[PDB]
Amino acid sequence: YEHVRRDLDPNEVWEIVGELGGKVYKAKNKETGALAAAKVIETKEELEDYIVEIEILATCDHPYIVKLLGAYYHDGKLWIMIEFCPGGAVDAIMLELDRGLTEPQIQVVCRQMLEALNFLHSKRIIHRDLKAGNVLMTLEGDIRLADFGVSAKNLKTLQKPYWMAPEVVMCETMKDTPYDYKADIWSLGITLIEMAQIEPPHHELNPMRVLLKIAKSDPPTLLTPSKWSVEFRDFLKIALDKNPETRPSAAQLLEHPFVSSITSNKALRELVAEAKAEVMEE
Ligand SMILES: Cc1nc(Nc2ncc(C(=O)Nc3c(C)cccc3Cl)s2)cc(N2CCN(CCO)CC2)n1
Ligand SMILES: [Ca+2]
Repeated sequence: YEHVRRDLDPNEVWEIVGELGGKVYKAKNKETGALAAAKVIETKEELEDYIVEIEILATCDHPYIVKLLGAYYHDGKLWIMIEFCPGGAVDAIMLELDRGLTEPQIQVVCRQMLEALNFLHSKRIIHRDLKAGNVLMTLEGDIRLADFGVSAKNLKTLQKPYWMAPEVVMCETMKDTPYDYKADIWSLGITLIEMAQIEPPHHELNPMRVLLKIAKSDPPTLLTPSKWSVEFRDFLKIALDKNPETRPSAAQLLEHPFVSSITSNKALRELVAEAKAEVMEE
């Protein structure tokens, strides 16, 4: 049975039961009871973007990656059903609690993010859009990497020399292994800083000026380094290496002392508990 289901009717198994919010609908599974975040997109030429996105998710069965629960194309509308992550995105949590994550909370996220990235890169899949907004939480206090839109669009492009300039050679070399997957390692680093300080580095600047600033400036560091362990700072130092040639893998970073001793998700379970209690304040 293929990954996009033509034969079955989505309404048979799934029923919409609210909104989250182009749109994002909450959907109940009538057989199992399981909850899902649903997307019912009407398009019918470039829905192959979504099909490749679905085939990425289906291949990436991992604890720390969002689960594909089902994909159906049924008279004009494409249904993508993804496991419901009741904690929401980490950036939303920071907004609700009006603060950044603590270090033990960041250590868990980092550790679990590295396990997911080590897995994705094993499959020659690159996320290419890591940020706190794409790290979703469960109530047990585990992450789920979400939103493989950018990953899929990039993959579709790749799916479908004596005179070449050096800059062009470098940008076709950065498109293949073992350089392409290093982009996620840099983005992890920035995501960690975002979790420490709520906003990412260069947030004062507008997006056009930001690209130059990332190109021209030295790697970002933590604003108030006294608040953080030398292990966190050292982790950032090596992860935010501007040269992708010397920038370490996820596999290598899993052995760094900032994450190697992490054995419990407790700090994150607490975070999600605090955030959910905060939502109840009214
Ligand atoms: C926006 C949102 N999503 C939540 N969970 C998700 N699980 C999985 C998601 C996902 O895979 N989405 C997705 C899809 C489906 C397609 C393409 C691309 C993407 Cl990114 S989204 C929870 C949530 N909550 C409401 C608000 N808070 C409670 C009261 O305040 C917290 C809970 N809100
Ligand atoms: Ca924001």
